[PDB]
Amino acid sequence: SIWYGADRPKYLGPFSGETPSYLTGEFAGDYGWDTAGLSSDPETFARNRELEVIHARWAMLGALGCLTPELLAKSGVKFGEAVWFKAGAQIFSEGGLDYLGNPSLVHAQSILAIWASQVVLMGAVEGYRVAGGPLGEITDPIYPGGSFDPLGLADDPDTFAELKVKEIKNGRLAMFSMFGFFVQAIVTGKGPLENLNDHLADPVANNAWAYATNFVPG
Amino acid sequence: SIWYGADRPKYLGPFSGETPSYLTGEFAGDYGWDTAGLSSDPETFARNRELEVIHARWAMLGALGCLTPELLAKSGVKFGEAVWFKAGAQIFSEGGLDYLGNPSLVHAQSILAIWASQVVLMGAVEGYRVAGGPLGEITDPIYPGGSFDPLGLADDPDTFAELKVKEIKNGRLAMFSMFGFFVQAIVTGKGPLENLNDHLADPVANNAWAYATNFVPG
Amino acid sequence: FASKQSLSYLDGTLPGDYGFDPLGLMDPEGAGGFIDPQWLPYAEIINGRFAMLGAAGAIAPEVLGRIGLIPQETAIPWFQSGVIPPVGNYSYWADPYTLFVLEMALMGFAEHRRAQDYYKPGSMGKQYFLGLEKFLGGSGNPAYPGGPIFNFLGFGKNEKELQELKVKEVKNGRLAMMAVLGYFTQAIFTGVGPFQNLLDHLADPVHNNVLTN
Ligand SMILES: CC(/C=C/C=C(C)/C=C/[C@@]12O[C@]1(C)C[C@@H](O)CC2(C)C)=C\C=C\C=C(C)\C=C\C=C(C)\C=C\[C@@]12O[C@]1(C)C[C@@H](O)CC2(C)C
Ligand SMILES: CC1=C[C@H](O)CC(C)(C)[C@H]1/C=C/C(C)=C/C=C/C(C)=C/C=C/C=C(C)/C=C/C=C(C)/C=C/C1=C(C)C[C@H](O)CC1(C)C
Ligand SMILES: CC1=C[C@H](O)CC(C)(C)[C@H]1/C=C/C(C)=C/C=C/C(C)=C/C=C/C=C(C)/C=C/C=C(C)/C=C/C1=C(C)C[C@H](O)CC1(C)C
Ligand SMILES: CCCCCCCCCCCCO[C@H]1O[C@H](CO)[C@@H](O[C@H]2O[C@H](CO)[C@@H](O)[C@H](O)[C@H]2O)[C@H](O)[C@H]1O
Repeated sequence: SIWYGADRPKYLGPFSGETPSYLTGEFAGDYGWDTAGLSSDPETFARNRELEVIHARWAMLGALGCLTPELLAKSGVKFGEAVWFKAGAQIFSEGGLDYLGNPSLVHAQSILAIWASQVVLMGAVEGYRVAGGPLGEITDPIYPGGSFDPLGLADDPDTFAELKVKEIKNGRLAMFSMFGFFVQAIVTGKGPLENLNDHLADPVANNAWAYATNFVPG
Repeated sequence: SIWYGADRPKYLGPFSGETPSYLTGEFAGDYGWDTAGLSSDPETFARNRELEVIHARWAMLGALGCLTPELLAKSGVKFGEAVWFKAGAQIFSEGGLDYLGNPSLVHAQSILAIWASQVVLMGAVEGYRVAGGPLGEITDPIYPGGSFDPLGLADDPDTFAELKVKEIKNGRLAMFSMFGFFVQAIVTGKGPLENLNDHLADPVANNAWAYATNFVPG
Repeated sequence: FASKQSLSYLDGTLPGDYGFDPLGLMDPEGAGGFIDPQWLPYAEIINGRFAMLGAAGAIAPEVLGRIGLIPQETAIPWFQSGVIPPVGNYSYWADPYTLFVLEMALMGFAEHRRAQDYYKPGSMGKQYFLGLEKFLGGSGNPAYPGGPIFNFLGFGKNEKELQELKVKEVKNGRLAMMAVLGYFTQAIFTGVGPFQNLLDHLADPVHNNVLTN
């Protein structure tokens, strides 16, 4: 339990120095990084913790879903459109949006129906997340357990803490990756796999400096 | 004195109005301007102190480094790109980083090597700042002193306080000047010297509001 | 010492000790089973000893062809001698598989005797063979054995001289291992021998960085 103890590796490595007074551990992914001083209030700290974990889970899902179709298309899978920031336009295409390019799957043709279904279902599930519903009741805002851990991988509290650290670390990495995806898609104009393939060959000029001159005023 | 006593200049002048309880005297050049209450928490307020100090020092250095090259270019020495936001093409030109127009000086040719060099150097530098180092042990993050005041000009507490007040106000002036520089670059697309030259000639004709007509969407 | 701080797991007593172990693999919590106090230094020094010969022989044919006292048919690239047949091949009196089997059998004999001596100090000193038990005496530690044939020169009279020599050996091993790693990196990037890379930085100092390809 190196992370949870009063001596943890911190975000500077061995040469860390000052650690915030309130950050005594007791939380997954505690690296003593509060340079902005935003979570000084305890309730604000709890709200920011909730935001962090929800964002981490959403970003892990987003990174997986932004990488998988592109990797499949590169590997040889047929798609109507595979670029992560272009996949939304398939609903406005004549062929329609078909899962894995198969007309026998989903075969969605209207955007309004998708929007209405998403609004209704996500409203229901977020209301459940805030007030408890069919899958259980609110015990901890972030870690409900029970029906959402059916296999019981977090029965042991020590293993529970270790899994918390693992999940938060993977999630923060995924969040950083999603920010990278957004900025690279708006700068280069090609998918993450295209950028990686460009960096694979001739990395000297396949970087941000190549496009550093595209936003000069004039 | 005036800065530290109740008789403060304040930010509005005649309209002192209501003043925050924690922002009433006993601080470096406080004017009571907290209309959004960001720094109510003492920790938060301290963190804002160091953030403001560091942004101010870097703003001073950046403003000086942006002002000097164009002034020297107008002096007469050859400059490939004295414009502050055009310095990127210096490494993208074939001649390279000719310091003061001399190929016999610096004369860089690549960006990866120098960028990595600094990333390592400044990481070590900032790490030393936050967590001490062989140079010295920091007694307060905002104003360490010692090696960085080797002459001890501010040994007297009164001149130390006055110099700190001057440093804060000049740092805020550097803030505002850098913001002006950025907006000038985005809107007008030219350096500050061209802007001041244009404002000198026919001030009514050369106005900021001639560039407001092209911001219409469509 | 050693840039990053040490954790007293090693005090410098071991031959060739410097302390640059930021992770600390011999940490008892992180050490066990395969990890043995005797085994890791032995493995390090053997990888270094073979790196000596590897670094020397990756250039010996090319430098000998350069000076001009070896047949020019031996100027083949080090990767074309038969280590990786897909890249190329070099002429020989027998097939590469035959010499491979020969060398594997002989190295099997030698390695087996060495491993027996490491496991049991009496190997080839009290075993059964045609009079080589008395000619393969096990002396001192297994990693630094010596013997009637090993100590023919007799060098290393004083313990201070021994420690000096051994720290020199480990330093040379480390530099040779880094050199050989650079050998693979240059081979996989430029596709040429390291000697030609020397010829290039000597000829064109600004020839290239990495590969630019
Ligand atoms: C043995 C070796 C090379 C041997 C080469 C041989 C025999 C070559 C033979 C031939 O080529 C010739 C001559 C030419 C032809 O005939 C073909 C063959 C036949 C192919 C290299 C070893 C090379 C060994 C290497 C590179 C070892 C690197 C180790 C590192 C970096 C360790 C780092 C750390 O462990 C520390 C020190 C401390 C920890 O806390 C942290 C970390 C970071 C984990
Ligand atoms: C720590 C700290 C401390 C102190 O206080 C200082 C400071 C600085 C303040 C801090 C920091 C912070 C940070 C770093 C942050 C970050 C953030 C992020 C990055 C986010 C993201 C975030 C992100 C996210 C969510 C994302 C998401 C995503 C998604 C869903 C996606 C989706 C999709 C897909 C799949 C596919 C398709 O085709 C498209 C779409 C539909 C689109
Ligand atoms: C106080 C208060 C109070 C109440 O309460 C209200 C509120 C709101 C809360 C608050 C406010 C605030 C504000 C206003 C702020 C601002 C800021 C800024 C402006 C900054 C800058 C800032 C700025 C800065 C740092 C800057 C920096 C810079 C640098 C480094 C560099 C530069 C450069 C150079 C040299 C050269 C090249 O070629 C270019 C460049 C690259 C460009
Ligand atoms: C065409 C429409 C047909 C009817 C479908 C829609 C009906 C309206 C939805 C009502 C949902 C009410 O749900 C609310 O009360 C339920 C009990 O009744 C709770 O549900 C709880 O009890 C149910 C049965 O008693 C169990 O099956 C659930 O596992 C349990 O969580 C939910 O936690 C709560 O969110």
